[PDB]
Amino acid sequence: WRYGGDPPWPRVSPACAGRFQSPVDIRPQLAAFSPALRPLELLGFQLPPLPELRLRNNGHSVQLTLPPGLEMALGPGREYRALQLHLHWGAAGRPGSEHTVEGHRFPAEIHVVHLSTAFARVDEALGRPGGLAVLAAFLEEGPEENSAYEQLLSRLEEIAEEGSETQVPGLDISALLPSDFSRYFQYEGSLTTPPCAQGVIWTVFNQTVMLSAKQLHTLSDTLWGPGDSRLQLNFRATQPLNGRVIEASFP
Amino acid sequence: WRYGGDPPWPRVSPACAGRFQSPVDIRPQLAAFSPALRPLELLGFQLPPLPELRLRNNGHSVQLTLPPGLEMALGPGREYRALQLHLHWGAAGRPGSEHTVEGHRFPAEIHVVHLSTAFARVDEALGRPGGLAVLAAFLEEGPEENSAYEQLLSRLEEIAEEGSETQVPGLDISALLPSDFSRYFQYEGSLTTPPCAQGVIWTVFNQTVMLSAKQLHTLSDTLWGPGDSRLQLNFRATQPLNGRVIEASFP
Ligand SMILES: NS(=O)(=O)c1cc(C(=O)NCCCO)c(Sc2ccccc2)cc1Cl
Ligand SMILES: NS(=O)(=O)c1cc(C(=O)NCCCO)c(Sc2ccccc2)cc1Cl
Ligand SMILES: [Zn+2]
Ligand SMILES: [Zn+2]
Repeated sequence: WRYGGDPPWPRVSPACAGRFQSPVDIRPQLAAFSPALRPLELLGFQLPPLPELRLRNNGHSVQLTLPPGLEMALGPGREYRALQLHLHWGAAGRPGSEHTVEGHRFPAEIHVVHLSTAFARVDEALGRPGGLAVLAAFLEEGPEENSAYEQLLSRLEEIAEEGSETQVPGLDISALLPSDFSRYFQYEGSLTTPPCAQGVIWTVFNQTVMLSAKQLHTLSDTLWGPGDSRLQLNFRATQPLNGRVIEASFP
Repeated sequence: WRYGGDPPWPRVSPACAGRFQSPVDIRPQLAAFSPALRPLELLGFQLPPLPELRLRNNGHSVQLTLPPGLEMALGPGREYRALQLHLHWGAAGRPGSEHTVEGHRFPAEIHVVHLSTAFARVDEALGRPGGLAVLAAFLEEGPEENSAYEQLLSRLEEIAEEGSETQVPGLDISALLPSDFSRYFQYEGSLTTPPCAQGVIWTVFNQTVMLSAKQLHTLSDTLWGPGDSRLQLNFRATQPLNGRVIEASFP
């Protein structure tokens, strides 16, 4: 499979034709306020520098694989282990977030993928309700170089080639996310890539993370994808809510 | 295992000492209203008179086995199939509901147990989030004979004996449940019996169903269990919420 052409994803995986797909356009006017939605809890995200992590250009994204012991809770009894994070982005003067807010697409988006602690493996959790949980944050232009992002973006040159990987020191993974863990939208959707299995709990932060213009250009301009194509515009079109209600942790 | 004797539930299953157990005390004033909680959808519950259904005194409760094709949804893409229903009850001058409301114990309680259609087997669903869902309704004393409950209360004589079972005509399972499918409480907890597996979605109707004082005396006074004992007060003690917030489908 690939972005911007064949094969049609439903041919790869029927779930890509499901009624309840991700990503979605967030219209906060139609969001349901749910005061049961408490601030997210992250444990073990502050890593020591050794052992190193693997950062990989997989031709669809840049993925950092996370070590065991990163625990995330969406709430009491809603417990997850972090697997990996990856990015979705655009191209020179084109935004590439997956989620939109009232039709606004942001420059880029981070996804931190988690596995429910009731499941040993992702293949066992695919299509099960709440089996997988993704923390999603928009990346926007700010005036300062983001030093946590710089540790990954400074290494993209080494992994320019599709299927390339490199080792990076452990860092504070939580410094790649917004500091406000209180304000977020939450809905049930799918993987945004094949096999597009449903049952995924999506948390999209209200607060955005700030990268420099130069950092956003490094992300969109450095990596190569399938064939001789630049790895750019690696986002799925917005999918209808089809009667799902996005909840918000704030009125 | 048995009610209020030995062995020690945590020795039978140590999951009975878990942090997110059922039943709980419902405090409606502290429930979080979410407009995402839509009316319960129960299709195929109006069963024909044939085939008959198994009703069994298992020493813990009276259990009615349910046929295939009883479909239930808690929300978009969150579908279930009904497996069985059973009851919890008290004794002479003593209520026996499992759930309480503001510390009040109701005379009795009906549970309709369901399996997520994302799991082929109950043993895969046990201990997985949303694997099992129970619909729960309080039984209260009203002045009239309840027609729906008569079909079961009038067959308890034939199964007074621990481990006894009879066959009963098909009945409208949906007629056992309260009036308003839009008004309920919901939280995530456990089996209230060993093995006390967590990940159960509990849906507790706001409205009660009414039985005659006769009907209630019958339920609590006709069955025998643990050896030479009357089957009575077959409810579990109140479990702490441990930070869980009960949701409400109405403001
Ligand atoms: N965008 S997402 O909904 O958060 C998402 C993306 C990926 C994923 O890594 N896709 C490939 C490109 C990114 O590295 C995976 S897991 C995986 C699935 C198929 C193939 C390989 C891995 C899980 C999720 Cl929930
Ligand atoms: N009270 S309850 O949490 O609703 C409950 C009770 C029982 C149970 O039948 N034992 C108690 C008395 C029965 O007549 C089961 S049985 C079962 C079904 C599928 C999987 C595992 C167990 C499941 C549940 Cl959710
Ligand atoms: Zn993604
Ligand atoms: Zn029960």
